[PDB]
Amino acid sequence: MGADSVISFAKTLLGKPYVWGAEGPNSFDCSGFTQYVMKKSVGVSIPRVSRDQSKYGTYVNRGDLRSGDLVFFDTQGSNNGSVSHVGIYIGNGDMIHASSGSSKKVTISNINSSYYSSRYVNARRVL
Repeated sequence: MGADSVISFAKTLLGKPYVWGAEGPNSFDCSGFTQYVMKKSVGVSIPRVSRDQSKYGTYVNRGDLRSGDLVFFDTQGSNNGSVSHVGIYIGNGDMIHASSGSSKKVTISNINSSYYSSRYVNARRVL
């Protein structure tokens, strides 16, 4: 019911625009979205950037994801494997996130889709 608060608050922000460096209340980047949602719903403080949120809280295996877990991804091509994206797991593979893809807004995407699945890094439980 921590998780129910996180997810229902996050859904009120659906359609809000992506702006790099923003952390609410009107615009967001992917880690600014997760920070703002966690702080405003249930008063949980997480790190500002995706790579630091990826090192915070309880490690979760991808098969054990629960509503409210943070899910982390890298960037497609030649890289470090460095975490560059984060979403809030909802269930059925779905996450809510501030997508810098084509939609450039808070939206819902599936971590099992061809695009996200290969970029999946790790997950963290902060509730």
